[PDB]
Amino acid sequence: ARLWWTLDPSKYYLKQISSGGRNEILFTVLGVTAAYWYFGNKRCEHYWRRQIDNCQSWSRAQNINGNNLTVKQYF
Amino acid sequence: MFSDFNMYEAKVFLKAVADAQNTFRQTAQQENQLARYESQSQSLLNGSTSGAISITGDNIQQGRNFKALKEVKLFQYSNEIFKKYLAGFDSFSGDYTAFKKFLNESVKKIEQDA
Amino acid sequence: SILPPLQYTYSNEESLELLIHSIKGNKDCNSERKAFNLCRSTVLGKHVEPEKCLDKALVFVNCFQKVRRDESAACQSAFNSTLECGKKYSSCQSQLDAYLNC
Amino acid sequence: SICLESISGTIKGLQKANYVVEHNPNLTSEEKKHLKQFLVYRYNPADPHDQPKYVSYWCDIKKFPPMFLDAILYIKNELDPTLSIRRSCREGICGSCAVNCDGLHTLACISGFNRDLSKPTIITPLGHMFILKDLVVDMTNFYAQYKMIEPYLKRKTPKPDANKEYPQSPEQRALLDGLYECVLCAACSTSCPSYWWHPDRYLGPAILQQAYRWIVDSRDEYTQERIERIAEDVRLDDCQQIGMCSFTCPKGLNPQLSLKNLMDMVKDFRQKRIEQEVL
Amino acid sequence: IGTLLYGANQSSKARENKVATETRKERMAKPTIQLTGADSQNPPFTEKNINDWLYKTVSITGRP
Amino acid sequence: KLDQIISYYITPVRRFDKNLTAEQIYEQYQQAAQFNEIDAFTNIRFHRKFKEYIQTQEQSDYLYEKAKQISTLAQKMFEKKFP
Amino acid sequence: NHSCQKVFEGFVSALYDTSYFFRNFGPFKATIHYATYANYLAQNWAPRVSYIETSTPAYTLAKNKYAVYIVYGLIGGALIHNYMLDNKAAQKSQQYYLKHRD
Amino acid sequence: VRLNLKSNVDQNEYPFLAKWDKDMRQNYEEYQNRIDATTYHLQRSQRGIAVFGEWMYPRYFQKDILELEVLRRKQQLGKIYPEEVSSYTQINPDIANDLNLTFNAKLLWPVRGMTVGAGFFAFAHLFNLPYSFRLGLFVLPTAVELAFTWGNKTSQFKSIEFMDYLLQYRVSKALLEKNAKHFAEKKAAYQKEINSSQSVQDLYNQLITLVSEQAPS
Amino acid sequence: EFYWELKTIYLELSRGVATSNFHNKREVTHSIIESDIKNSIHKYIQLIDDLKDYPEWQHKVREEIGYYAHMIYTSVNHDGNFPEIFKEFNKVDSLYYFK
Amino acid sequence: MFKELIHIFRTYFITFRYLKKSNINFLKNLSYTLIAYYLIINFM
Amino acid sequence: PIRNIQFARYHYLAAVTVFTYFATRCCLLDYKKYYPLASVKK
Ligand code: SF4
Ligand code: F3S
Ligand code: FES
Repeated sequence: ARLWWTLDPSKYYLKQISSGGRNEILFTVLGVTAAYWYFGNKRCEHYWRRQIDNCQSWSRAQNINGNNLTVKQYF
Repeated sequence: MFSDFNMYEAKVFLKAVADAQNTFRQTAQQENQLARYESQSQSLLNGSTSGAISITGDNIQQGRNFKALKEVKLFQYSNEIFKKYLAGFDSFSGDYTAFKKFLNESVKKIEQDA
Repeated sequence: SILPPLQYTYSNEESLELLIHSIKGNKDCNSERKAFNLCRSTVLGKHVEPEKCLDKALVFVNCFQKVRRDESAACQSAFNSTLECGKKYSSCQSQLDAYLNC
Repeated sequence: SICLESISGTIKGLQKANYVVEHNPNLTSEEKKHLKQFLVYRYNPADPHDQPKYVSYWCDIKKFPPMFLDAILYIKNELDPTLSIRRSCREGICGSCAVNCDGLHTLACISGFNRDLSKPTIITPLGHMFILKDLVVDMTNFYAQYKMIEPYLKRKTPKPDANKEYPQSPEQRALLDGLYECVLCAACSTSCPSYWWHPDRYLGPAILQQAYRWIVDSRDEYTQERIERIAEDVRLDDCQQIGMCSFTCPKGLNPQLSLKNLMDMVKDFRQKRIEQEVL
Repeated sequence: IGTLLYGANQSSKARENKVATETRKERMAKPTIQLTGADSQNPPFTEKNINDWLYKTVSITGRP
Repeated sequence: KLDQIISYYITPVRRFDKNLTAEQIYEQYQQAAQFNEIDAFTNIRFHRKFKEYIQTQEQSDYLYEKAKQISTLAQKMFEKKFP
Repeated sequence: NHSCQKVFEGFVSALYDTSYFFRNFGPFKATIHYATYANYLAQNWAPRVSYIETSTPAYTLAKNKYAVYIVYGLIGGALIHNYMLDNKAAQKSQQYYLKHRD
Repeated sequence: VRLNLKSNVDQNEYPFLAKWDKDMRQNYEEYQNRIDATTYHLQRSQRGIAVFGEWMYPRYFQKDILELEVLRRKQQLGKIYPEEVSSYTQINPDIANDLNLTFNAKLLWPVRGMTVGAGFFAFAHLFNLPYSFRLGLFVLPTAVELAFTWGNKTSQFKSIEFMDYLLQYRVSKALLEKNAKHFAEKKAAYQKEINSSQSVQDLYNQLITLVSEQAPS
Repeated sequence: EFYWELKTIYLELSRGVATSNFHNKREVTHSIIESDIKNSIHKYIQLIDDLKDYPEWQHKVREEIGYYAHMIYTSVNHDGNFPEIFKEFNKVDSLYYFK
Repeated sequence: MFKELIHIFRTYFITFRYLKKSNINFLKNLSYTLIAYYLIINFM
Repeated sequence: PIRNIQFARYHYLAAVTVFTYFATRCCLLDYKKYYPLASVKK
């Protein structure tokens, strides 16, 4: 044709189960329950962060070989 | 709320104030670190010269004169000062305010004994 | 968990007062702030030689302390009115401008 | 093996032939031009040294009736007998002389050659179809297309008379009018953009019109079966209402309208497959 | 299968116990720390600091 | 949004006194970073004690200032004690 | 082509044999069949909110006439509760830090 | 802001610091211009409305914050010497690769992709296939290599960490040069009386811990 | 699978004849393509013969698979070894597609 | 849009006809899964 | 009878709009091109 853009849902994808409508209430409940655990951790982490410097938070660095990380003056 | 221009000006002023405080802290830390490094070098040289500490590459062992070490004397003096003044230290289980009050009392007692 | 954490905690009233004082300082001690920024712009004064810009930093800090003081009666009254308006905010541009002109 | 040489030749051969897009051989040597110019596509794929060699012939227009088929016959009877062309009706009824007459797919019998001696006229085969000879295309793919459409009256049940004509009112016979006049010239199909892209997977405009005529027959009871057979893959979905079928129809038909009707029936059939199938 | 899993867990526990015994021997290898007078009156042993003195030899004065 | 950005930017500013001067603030910053000999033994105990009492930068600064003052006093005492 | 056409044909035969073996190996084949069934269930029976209400309203279950409204209400309530919880957590964190800033 | 190109360093006593200052003055203008452009873009985004701004900002303005931070870091450190990068390889290898994919220091062609594409061409000339197909296959491995090369944003974080380490090392090294003359007297005697290559900072930590461990107290 | 092999052969035949195929234009088919087409024609004849017990299945197979055979035959000229390639198809199945 | 793009590919690109509808149905499902994953990730 | 046909159409249109917004960042543009062609404050 020359105009196929329509807003109606797909006729093949608009199916329904034999036990009623599409399984959506259970799926929405599962999605909401998962979101509470998910968007409850970022809220806890973001709002309970404190930035503190006490001269002990720094630790002597070490290379991948484990030895103390020191660079010579002339490299 | 306020104008965006005023917000930008206030942000610039606050950043400048923070940078000035950082510069002051950096100067203080640089002077203190230079002094500390000089003192540590002097102490290490004195300890090695006195036959009190034997330095071996990266490990150091107590020598024959380890009893006369200035570091040992400083550790003993720090222990004595903590015992005589910071009686509740490492055992004061009070809140932040209680710990602050205890620290203030200890500092006042130390100044009185100074 | 992407936004930077807060280091020093100030109350809402303290934040509003600091914002007002910073606006006043930027409108008053802008020359001192520019001097401090220029002295703290080179690599030396930035990281290597912090003692050089000490005088300019002290001048800027004294200017900021005098600005935040609001010792004048008109300045104090205007700051109190602006703080009241900002707390009502939980607009105010006229009050802020009136405080600035003091 | 021969891949690199083939690539080099095809790249250069296309490059060396892009400028010369018309060899335009001359039948003879002449100076005075009192004759119309016709470029006849000559392609005899029987000898190895033969390819599209459209020759420029000059002949008097008044020497024959002002018809494309008549002029072609005159040129092929006197000047160049080697030319071949399929034409039997000579009246625009069989669809045999369907050719590209001056940039249009039309039957040469019902046609008129240009009288402008200055403007040369070019005649070539049906286009995107295998060329058996000069201006002779092969409708073998199209003919098999007529076999897929089942263009025969199919009766699900018989009539009680068993000795008379099928009951068909004049309006019902008029439903098949204007679609049974197609001469199967394959001119609309040859100019159909849908068939130009998917000639195998698309029946074509003429085939769609024939299928619509067979389905819309009053006596035939296989309209639903015709819709089901047609509404498979891109057999009918290839047509996009371009409209070149009706403009290139020498019979005056409306293949675009027939295709629109068939598509509306197919779309309604999909809805009817859901509206009339539930319990 | 259950016995094999239990044996693997026991072998892991034995390795952990050997490591812990080596650590405890190293800690006890330190000299005795005197706790007399105020040091005995307010011992530095704290619940949060217990990990800092596990298997560390002290000599404390007091009344049992 | 703008207020939130302003608060985030102002969060790094140490809340000093309004009546205090630049010289006093710089001296207090210098007193915090004060070089002492006996501090090395005092610093370990002070940090161990304050590790459970530090949750905010302000509290950390206060505890560190108190510890530094005590360390400076102890260093003065040690200097007066062992010539 | 050439004698290398033997190599091409052998490579084609080896690829076909490998594909057949990987396809027809019992465990992987059963797993692929199960995966195809699961994909069909997931795609063809996706939780669409709109579906065919072919049955008469006298037989339509109220769960379908309220499914869209229930889902929309659940989503809106979840969003509102998340916003309220975020605001409450921010305020509580601010208060707890101000108490602990002392 | 408009720092003069001419640096007043002595260049005869602290050459490392002089070179660092010259490099900082050299690249200050372009870095400042890029930072100003980024800041103006950020301000314009903040001035936006609803889904176009002030709602997804700065959350959706993630690629701009990192870009601004990288630009500021590059402005702070004038020029990165290749020798210093290898030292940072002691902590993190492929730092040079990350910097090249992040700082556009040179041309980055798909070398491995080109090799893979030429490899498919060998089969294309063995099992005779169209030259268009051979070119498509050669581009496809090269295209995959280009796609996997560009867009490396975690490499930007790795390069930020490397730049911070390099800045810290340069700051420490510059401080060594300034006090080199003053500390020259102690260095000779310390080397003569202390046979130890480790830093005194960790050595002092050993002596303090030993005194806290085994001392008559 | 058989119909897809036939369609792939037809698409290979059409690919070198498309107007957009400037990469490679070969007038004469390669011996590999001709041998593959001959083997496919023999397989199609054998499969159609095996479908004798089911007239409906045989007719459906001739309609579906044979369409690609007719398309390939019409796309190749009848010269040289073309009769040797189309010896199996051009007995009865050719006339089914009017050939 | 997916069906229209598939038809356009099968119309102009002759090489696009070598892939059967079973792969196309797998292609459409993969595209839908990718679109859903991208929509989730932009909001997650 | 498609239940909630308006809801389905709205969901499809919103999905298309969200996909366009997220994939193209049309609403979140970069003004660094016009940054040089601007008047600086202060
Ligand atoms: S519909 Fe018209 S153009 Fe098409 S084949 Fe029939 S007569 Fe020819
Ligand atoms: S031009 Fe094509 S769109 Fe249809 S009516 Fe004709 S077949
Ligand atoms: S001769 Fe048949 S239509 Fe031309």
